[PDB]
Amino acid sequence: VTRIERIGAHSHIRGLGLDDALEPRQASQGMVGQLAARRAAGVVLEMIREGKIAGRAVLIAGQPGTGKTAIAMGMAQALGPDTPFTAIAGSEIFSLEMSKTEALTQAFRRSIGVRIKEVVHTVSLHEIDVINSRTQGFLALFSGDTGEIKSEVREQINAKVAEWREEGKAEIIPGVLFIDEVHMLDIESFSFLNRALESDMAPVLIMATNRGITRIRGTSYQSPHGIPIDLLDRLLIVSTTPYSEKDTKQILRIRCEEEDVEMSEDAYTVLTRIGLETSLRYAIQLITAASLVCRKRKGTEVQVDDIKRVYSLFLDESRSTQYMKEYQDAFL
Amino acid sequence: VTRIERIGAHSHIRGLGLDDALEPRQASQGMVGQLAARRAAGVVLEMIREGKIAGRAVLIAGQPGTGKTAIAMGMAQALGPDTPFTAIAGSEIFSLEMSKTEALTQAFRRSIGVRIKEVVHTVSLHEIDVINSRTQGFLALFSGDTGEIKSEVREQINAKVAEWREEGKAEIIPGVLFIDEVHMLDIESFSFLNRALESDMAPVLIMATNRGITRIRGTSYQSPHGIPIDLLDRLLIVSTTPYSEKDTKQILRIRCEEEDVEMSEDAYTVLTRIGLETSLRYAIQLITAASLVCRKRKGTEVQVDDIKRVYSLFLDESRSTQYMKEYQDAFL
Amino acid sequence: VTRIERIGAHSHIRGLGLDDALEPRQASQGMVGQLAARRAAGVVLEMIREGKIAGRAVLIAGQPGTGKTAIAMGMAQALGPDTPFTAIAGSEIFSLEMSKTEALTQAFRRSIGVRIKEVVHTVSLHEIDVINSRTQGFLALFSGDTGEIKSEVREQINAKVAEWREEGKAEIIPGVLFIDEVHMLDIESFSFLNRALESDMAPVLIMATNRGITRIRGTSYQSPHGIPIDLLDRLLIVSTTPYSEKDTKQILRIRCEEEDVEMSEDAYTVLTRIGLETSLRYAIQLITAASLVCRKRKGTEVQVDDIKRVYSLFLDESRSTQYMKEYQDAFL
Amino acid sequence: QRIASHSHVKGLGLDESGLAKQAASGLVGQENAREACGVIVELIKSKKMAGRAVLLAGPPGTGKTALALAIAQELGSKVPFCPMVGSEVYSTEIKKTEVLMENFRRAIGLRIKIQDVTLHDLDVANARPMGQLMKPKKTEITDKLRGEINKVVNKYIDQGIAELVPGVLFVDEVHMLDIECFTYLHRALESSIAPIVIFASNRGNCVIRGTEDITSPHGIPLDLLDRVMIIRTMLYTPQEMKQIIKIRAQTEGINISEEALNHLGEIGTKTTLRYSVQLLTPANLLAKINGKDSIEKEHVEEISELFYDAKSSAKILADQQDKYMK
Amino acid sequence: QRIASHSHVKGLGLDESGLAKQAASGLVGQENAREACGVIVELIKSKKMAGRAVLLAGPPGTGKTALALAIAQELGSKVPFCPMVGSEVYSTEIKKTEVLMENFRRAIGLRIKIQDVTLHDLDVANARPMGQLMKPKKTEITDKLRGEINKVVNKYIDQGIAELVPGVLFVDEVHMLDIECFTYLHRALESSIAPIVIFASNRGNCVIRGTEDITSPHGIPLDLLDRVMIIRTMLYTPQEMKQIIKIRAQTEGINISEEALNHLGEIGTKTTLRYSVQLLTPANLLAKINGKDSIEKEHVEEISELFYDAKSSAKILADQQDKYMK
Amino acid sequence: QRIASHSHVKGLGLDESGLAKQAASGLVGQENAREACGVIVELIKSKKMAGRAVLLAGPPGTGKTALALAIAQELGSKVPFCPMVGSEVYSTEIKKTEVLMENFRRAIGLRIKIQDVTLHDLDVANARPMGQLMKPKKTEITDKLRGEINKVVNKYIDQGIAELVPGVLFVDEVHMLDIECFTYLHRALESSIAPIVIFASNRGNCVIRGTEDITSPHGIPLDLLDRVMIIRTMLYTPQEMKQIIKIRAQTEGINISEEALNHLGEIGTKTTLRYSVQLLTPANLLAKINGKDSIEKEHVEEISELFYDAKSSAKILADQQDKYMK
Ligand SMILES: Nc1ncnc2c1ncn2[C@@H]1O[C@H](COP(=O)(O)OP(=O)(O)OP(=O)(O)O)[C@@H](O)[C@H]1O
Ligand SMILES: Nc1ncnc2c1ncn2[C@@H]1O[C@H](COP(=O)(O)OP(=O)(O)OP(=O)(O)O)[C@@H](O)[C@H]1O
Ligand SMILES: [Mg+2]
Ligand SMILES: [Mg+2]
Ligand SMILES: [Mg+2]
Ligand SMILES: [Mg+2]
Repeated sequence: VTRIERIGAHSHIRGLGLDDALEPRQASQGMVGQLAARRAAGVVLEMIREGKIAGRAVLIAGQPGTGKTAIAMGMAQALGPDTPFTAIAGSEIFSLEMSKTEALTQAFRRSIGVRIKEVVHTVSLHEIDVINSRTQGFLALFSGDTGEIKSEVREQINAKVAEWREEGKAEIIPGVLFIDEVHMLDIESFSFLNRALESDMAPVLIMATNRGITRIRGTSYQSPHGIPIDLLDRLLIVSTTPYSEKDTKQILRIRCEEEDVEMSEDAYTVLTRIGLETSLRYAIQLITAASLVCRKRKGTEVQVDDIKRVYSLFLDESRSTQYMKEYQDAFL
Repeated sequence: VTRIERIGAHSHIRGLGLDDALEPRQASQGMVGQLAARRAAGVVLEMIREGKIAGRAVLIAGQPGTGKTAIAMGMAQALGPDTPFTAIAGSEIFSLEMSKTEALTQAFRRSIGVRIKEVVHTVSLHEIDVINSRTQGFLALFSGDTGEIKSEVREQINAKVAEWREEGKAEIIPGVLFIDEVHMLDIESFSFLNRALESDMAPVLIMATNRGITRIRGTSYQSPHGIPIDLLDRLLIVSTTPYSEKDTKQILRIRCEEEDVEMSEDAYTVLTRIGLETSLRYAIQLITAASLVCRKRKGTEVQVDDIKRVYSLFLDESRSTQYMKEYQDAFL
Repeated sequence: VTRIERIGAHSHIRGLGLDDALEPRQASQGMVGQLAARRAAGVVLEMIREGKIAGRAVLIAGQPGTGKTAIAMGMAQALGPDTPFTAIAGSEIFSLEMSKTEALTQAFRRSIGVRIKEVVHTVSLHEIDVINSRTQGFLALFSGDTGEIKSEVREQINAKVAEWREEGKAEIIPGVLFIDEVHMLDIESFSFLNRALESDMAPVLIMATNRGITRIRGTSYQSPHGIPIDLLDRLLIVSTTPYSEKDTKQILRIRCEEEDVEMSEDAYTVLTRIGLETSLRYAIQLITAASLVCRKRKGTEVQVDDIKRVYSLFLDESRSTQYMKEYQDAFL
Repeated sequence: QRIASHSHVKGLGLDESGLAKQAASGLVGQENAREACGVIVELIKSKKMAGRAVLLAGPPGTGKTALALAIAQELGSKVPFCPMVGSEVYSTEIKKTEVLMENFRRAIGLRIKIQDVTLHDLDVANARPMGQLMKPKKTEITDKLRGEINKVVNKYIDQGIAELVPGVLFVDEVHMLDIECFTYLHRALESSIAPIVIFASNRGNCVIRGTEDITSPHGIPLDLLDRVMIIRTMLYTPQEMKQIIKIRAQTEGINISEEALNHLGEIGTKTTLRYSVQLLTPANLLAKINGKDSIEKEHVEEISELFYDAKSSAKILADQQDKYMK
Repeated sequence: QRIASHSHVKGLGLDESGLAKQAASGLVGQENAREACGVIVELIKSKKMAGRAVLLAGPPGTGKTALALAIAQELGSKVPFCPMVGSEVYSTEIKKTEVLMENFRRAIGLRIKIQDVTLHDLDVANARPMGQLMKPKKTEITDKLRGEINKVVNKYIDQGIAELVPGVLFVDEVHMLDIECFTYLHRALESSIAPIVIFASNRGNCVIRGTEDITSPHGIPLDLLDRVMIIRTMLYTPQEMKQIIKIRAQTEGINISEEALNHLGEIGTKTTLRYSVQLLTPANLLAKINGKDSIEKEHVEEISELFYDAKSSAKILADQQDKYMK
Repeated sequence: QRIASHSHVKGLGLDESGLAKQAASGLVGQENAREACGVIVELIKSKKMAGRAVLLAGPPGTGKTALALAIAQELGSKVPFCPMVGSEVYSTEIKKTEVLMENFRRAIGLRIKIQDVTLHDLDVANARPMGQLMKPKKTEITDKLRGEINKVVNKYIDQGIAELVPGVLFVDEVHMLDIECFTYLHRALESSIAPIVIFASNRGNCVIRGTEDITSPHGIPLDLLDRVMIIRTMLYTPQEMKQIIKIRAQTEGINISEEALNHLGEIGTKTTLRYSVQLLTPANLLAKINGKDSIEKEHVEEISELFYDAKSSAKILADQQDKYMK
């Protein structure tokens, strides 16, 4: 029966594929290659599990399709559900109901858990903020509609949670805020993030971006990764490299295993050649299309002919752009 | 007695002035000349009464003062009160309480009548949407403050009205949405109109503009009416031509008859010279002024001297631009 | 004990220091120099106390640190608490609650007192507007949740207040609206102010700015003072001059008396030289800094060494900019 | 009562033939614009036309607002007169076309046998309806309600209960409107129900607001300028300026000698008419201090030293530009 | 029942092997794109895959929306199909990513046993457990509520009480989305819960909305284009245009002679398919007014004279540029 | 319990005569700025002055926020210290000057005979009393209410019930404020009631936000720079950097050998102090993975190989510019 979770882009990722010494295995838990980036993610994961140092920031840099979000999903899987892992896109903080700094504060406080013993109840700081914002505030955790929570509420909740910590009534579970495509944040958001990371209550921030030396949003200044240098001084940068032929074929094998697709070895060679030629994601996208054509053919295994058929049917960006430029005056 | 409706700009227009074969008469129902556009308006008018084809779009292009709005009032007069005729300016969609697409959706839904038999009740689709949007939502039809009505409300009413049409309880009278000055719409509004016209519930969309090859609002692209080419492909364009000497005189005769002004034959000749020179609208504006000046001197028929007097008192745009230029650096 | 009011920037200012002929004394009521500007401010004060002429506008122009705000504070002090004196920065009208014209209307209405006898009440026109706009509108006077008050309420209150004035039930006390830094207003605000000053209910407007020929906000046009010429024609301009050596020394003496700081005459000479070199406000800040440093060494009179010490510790803008330019690579 | 800038203005000061007397009803000179405004007064009093518009165009300080307010005095308090500025359309609560439409409906009156109400009053009364303690926010009243109010008003007129009083909208500072507002005025001015409109503008060949460097004469697009009748106001001569300065002295209850009045007129030839008129009250106050009851040339001279005009101050800003702020 | 412009489209018209027939189910030509859309139909019908996107790219009038609606017809009414335009994300009440997220959740269905509801229905139901002068408003529903709704849906599926129906989101006019929306789509498409997405675009190399000057191939960023498969739609030959005009005449209940059909074919080849299709109903009305039960060539010629295509109108306006407004 | 970036900072580390010790209270070097901050501590402790402003200026990572927090530690928890970021003024609910006014009022304390409140607490308490369930929106509190609260607090102080505690508002990142906020700060700072204000900025000669490319020294207008005293912070030597790294290792509970400390000092001189401080905890975790409780050198080189500083990543991005997105 079909459950609500189906095969997504990162469904095959179950972890970082490291051993006890953090040394990455070549193929483990759905991850392939990226040995330095996965080792860095393991070190950051041990920092998160330690939970001592507050507000430590990390950037995953690299070209598109180099497993930045795959690494972030691996960290989220390896950490498990007990610790918070707040995942957002950079564009989500541009809210019509609250300011950007308020949205970033709520994202920060969602990532810090509070486990209160009595029966045990795990609650985030943002939930306690919304509950004590007003009498019926708990509806706002589901509906949104929180408004801009007063700073006095957050200070008295920080004081009360610290008193619970000293009493032994509550335990602080420091977690993770993951901001994918952080280059969509503007200069005001980065300036807020500079001082938000200095709090003792701040979580471990992880960010991802594929931008080069480009314009910072809300300014006219060029900067690496589309981020100001003041914020970049506060981070440790992790670089993800592009993949070789062997790593590409291994990723295509693992994605075929995830999608329950059987292919001949010649089909794997042709699809690896296509993936190197165009992009890894295009070659991954051709897998289920070739499988569907093989099923329509009443075949059992994807052949080279099915791969070439879906290659002809579905275009990647380069061939589509070239054919558009051939008929350029027709397009608006 | 003075009623709420008085002598406006188009009050003399009492239809399109066509025979049974849609051939325009030279002078009929307040309309004068412009035979190609009035004939085309008659064909579109017969399409609206047919009401079988959904989402038909027509643009009335032409120079200013060539009867684009006069034709649209001609269609509204000929169609009668039973069929809906929603008339809006292009700038009215820029609302504070609702988005542009919502404002265009409400204008589309207002132009589709529903005759419901209990005795007959006439209510548009927009009225049924607002009443079902919330408890005592019928206040919002008068006050505005509808908000953005949810998609599920309109989809449910679409199926409910389709159920009632199949049952024979309800009958759908599709009307007209006339957006005068449609160049004020931006690119997001025009893109919404591309798919709004493709719905089977859409009304007939008349539009009017006097723009040449001009910038589309919200972009930096030139386009033949300020309208994108993708929407213009979905349109049939009706061109109104400028008026000759005899058509200008006949228009001035009807406006004098509408305003109950007697003028000598020489006054019709000379005010016409002033008009073929300046504009048709300026010559029409001098009819009531010359009548008042003639009335002040206890005359009964507007003479040439009354026309020359108000010509001296009131400036058209071309002359007033000249006196401003000779007082350059006095004006801010 | 420590009260709410402490030692501010203009707390030494007690009035304008004029005799009964409106002739300024050289040093009186905390004011020094600016004889022409103080005499003009006295004439404006007599015009305000007269209360006959409505909607009078005055601009205080001059370089920064030349006592424009000091003259406004002196006028407010000499006027006394009975007459209204509304003081706002130009940036305060950019409200999310209300439009700019609404904010300027509320500022105008706050400056017109209405003394109502029954015991004697006193309320501004804005107070009566907010009370009559809503069933419990009186909370909006304190919270400022007024929204945009309807013009019907305001004209009805004008008629009612005029009826009270004729019957003798109320007395009108026209006050002053002081817009400091009026160059922050935009072109729409200035255009509203052009007709706001033409009403018989308007207060005496007073305006301050330190701008030269510069762009008007909301436009690309340059104008003197940042103000359009049309509004500048409606007002009288008061010019404040820069201070001489002895005027600067007298101002530093009065500020030392205000702060309960004792200094030697050599310290006074050195600080006057520093004030002429950099700015008056920098020297005034160094008074308090040198007094604290003298207190640290168990002293009782500020010496030249204390002045040199705090000159070393705290930089003016020019030295800070030069030292920045020597390390411009390090700065972002 | 407090003296305003247009308190002296009592009417157009025309004779029975509509020709303007040289000085009457507080106005002086400007005979062509005053004669044209008399025709517009007859247009409004006839109550036959709807939506006809005029534009007062000229340099600053040439009586555009005085002419518009002089028309209001001619009509009287029975006729509605709705003044507004162009910057009032930028409301935070409702869209700009609603603010124009609300002001248009304010200018059509209704005498119900006694109640004096506008069509806007009937709209807001019927738009609003138990928990009615929220902030009174304005709303974008629909054309459906305004259509229903028009039907009810016609029924009361036919029954003999109501009497329609078409009034005047006066949009001063019309250049402050943007291109969306100007295009909406095409529909509003073409309605059979709309009032007479009086625009006033002092710009010349400036960019229309809301466009991208689309310059038009005055500050108005050519589409709206085709729909209006422009009335031109001229500059005043020194003798006309002296007469205006004299009338403001009597309005403010100020005695001024002839030698002082000549000097103020000479000050009026330079600077502006507004600047010389503004010196009357400081000069009178300065005279009352000296122990005198009349202003003397020296009182005018001293006030001119104390208070600077716009051009004199601009010379200081130009010369001392490095000292002043950018 | 009223006839829309896509009413004739009944399906993709392929054969049992998946190859496209030349003319079937209302579609004509465009065989490669129809076969690719059939592969997408089998992808959607199989379930098993989340958040896979496909882009329909080609010039205007080449059946991109026709192919998307053909996919919708092939899937049937049981499978959800959520259409939207790119310009619908610009809501006054809620942020743009909320509008996208709500449409994405609308595209996922659930048959609870016979109740047809979407995840968005459950979200808005549980976000609003209200009137008395309190208007309902769209709100920025949090990830927490959607997480609990996902857990409750999985619990109901585990009990055999509910059946998941992953549907389709069709975002036409995807160029109208801005850079923030396109960046949010990276997270939305990477989910294991997301539906199959169909984009449509007619833009050439043009600036992405919301960016300063970043040009891109379809008006879409390259990062999102890397995440989608591209189906190309090509221009129609005159014979294919004639077949489409014939199908539209049949669907509109219009008789047309073969001479008139050939003339409409040359007109469509000369101007556009949409213009020649639009000429059918006016020609039928003219023929009926003239007493004829079928369109002849003279009716098409008269209608072409009466109504202008966009390029002829552009020629007229270029010739008379000074007399038209700028 | 958790270790923050400034948790080692405990005070300014000055001797009894006010001179800064070389290393005391967690601070190292920066003696001139520490002595100036001590003078500002004496200024705040005097409670005589109101609205006096201080600007901390210098390149990044020179202890501007560290010095402000050291001043906060020197004052103690009795004195209110209101940290603020410049980008927090951009509120959806209230205008920017209201946000500034609320922070300024938050920085003034009041001990009532024993409960600690600020003027902002009394403001929000007296601004407002179904309202409990209605959404508590921020409101633009008027100066009438604040003046009434000032009179009530003065009456409380007269009776001996209350004691005023004037505090500090620390606006870090002040360059993020726009020109309207900077202009309002003139009126805010010139008030007789306002607290001491500390500003921090690291911008060079930069464009002020909200202006059309008006460049200014610290990203702050010259009008406000005239009103503030400027405290300059210096870049650190390698020895001061090694002392700071040793203090951070001690604060984070990390043992580090002298050879590893020297290598981290070279890395900090090569890249930045902040990056070198960030390398400590990963190196400690790596040593713990390798069965050790003290960082040796090879752990530091392995962490430097794993994690990139800003300059090296910028170098890679510049080399591979065509591959990365723009
Ligand atoms: N054929 C006609 N017969 C009678 N009156 C006409 C005719 N054409 C125009 N008029 C009148 O001339 C005036 C022209 O204004 P109208 O609104 O019709 O012009 P338009 O083409 O819409 O111009 P714009 O581009 O400025 O909106 C109106 O009084 C209209 O009633
Ligand atoms: N003099 C110092 N002594 C000890 N630690 C210091 C010193 N200066 C800075 N630090 C520490 O170095 C790190 C960076 O300093 P900090 O953030 O204060 O610098 P900044 O760039 O001036 O500040 P900001 O960007 O917050 O205005 C922080 O851990 C701070 O505690
Ligand atoms: Mg990614
Ligand atoms: Mg028109
Ligand atoms: Mg000042
Ligand atoms: Mg810092």
